[PDB]
Amino acid sequence: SPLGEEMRDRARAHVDALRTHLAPYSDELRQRLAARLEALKENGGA
Repeated sequence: SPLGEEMRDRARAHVDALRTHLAPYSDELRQRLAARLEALKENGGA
């Protein structure tokens, strides 16, 4: 994938199809990701 932006367009509307599945998934995993993200930055015992 050095530069191929032809195929992306093929599957551009299919990405719409894809969201419809994971409609109810957005707000379930993120606070779980907000624990390791803690290690990276700060906030949590200096």
